[PDB]
Amino acid sequence: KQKALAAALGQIEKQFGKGSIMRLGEDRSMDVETISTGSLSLDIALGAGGLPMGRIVEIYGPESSGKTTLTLQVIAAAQREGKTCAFIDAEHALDPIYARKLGVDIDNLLCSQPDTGEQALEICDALARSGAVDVIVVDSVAALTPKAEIEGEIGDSHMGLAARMMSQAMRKLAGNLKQSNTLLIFINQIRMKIGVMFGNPETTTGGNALKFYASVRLDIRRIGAVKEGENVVGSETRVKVVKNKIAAPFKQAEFQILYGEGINFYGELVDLGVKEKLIEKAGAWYSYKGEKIGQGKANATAWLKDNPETAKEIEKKVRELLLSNPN
Ligand SMILES: [Mg+2]
Repeated sequence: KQKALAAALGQIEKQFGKGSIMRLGEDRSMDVETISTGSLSLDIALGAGGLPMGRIVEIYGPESSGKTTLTLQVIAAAQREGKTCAFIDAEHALDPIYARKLGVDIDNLLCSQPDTGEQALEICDALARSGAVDVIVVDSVAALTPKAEIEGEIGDSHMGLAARMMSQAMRKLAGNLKQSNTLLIFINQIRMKIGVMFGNPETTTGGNALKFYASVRLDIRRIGAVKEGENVVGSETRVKVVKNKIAAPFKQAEFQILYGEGINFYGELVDLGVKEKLIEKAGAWYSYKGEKIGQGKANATAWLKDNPETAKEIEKKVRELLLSNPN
């Protein structure tokens, strides 16, 4: 029933919204402004090219999973486009040196270290309503301690309280964020071993409000080392888009996060370029449009870095080629 399907689906989307259902292989994505994640493969996995403005995103992972790099890259990206970013901190772990290396303009990064998780939430909401901040990164859900636990009343349970606190703010936050067309990223981790666990064993802190309100949920984890010699220079990273309401979910990205430098964007370009046959890897040389760009992924990368113009041309056809847009 191909036609009946379409009507059915259309019917369903009419009733529940666009993308309330879709074929995972479909080249559909919401027409949302987006900010790059810094990863080309992730921007692609996201389908729409980046994280969606006005939506709530959740990026969870272990410590040193790369979630920090990602969020920093996002801010960095956002700021490059002239967007105002706010960092709602409860983690107190911001590394401005590293952030600067990733291109975050720390000086202009709005920052806040709230007195309670509720206050943090209310500040996010406030910012949301203002429509003056474009990106809000909340670090992190697990660190957002409910005022009551802070006061020792901790009782009710921690899980209970946190979930309640999150559930109380989500709906409004989501709505205001949408109006101001403000992106709010919640950094989370998989909840503490009680439970046992259980359930899901991979359940993150905070309850279900975020789980269900998020337009995008990224499962990021370090899957290995990047070694230039016997010396480790970075983490081999895997980001799974476990939830995607702006394009089909479940696609994943793999890329390297190099210590001090950040995501290895050009490494990706090379790989995606090769995969999409834009880049030739045969013979003794990698080439683009028939010209030599380098010997081995390593040089190819470097080259792309020293030829941003060509690198941009490739990123562009890769996006045309891989982003989930109607074509
Ligand atoms: Mg060749």
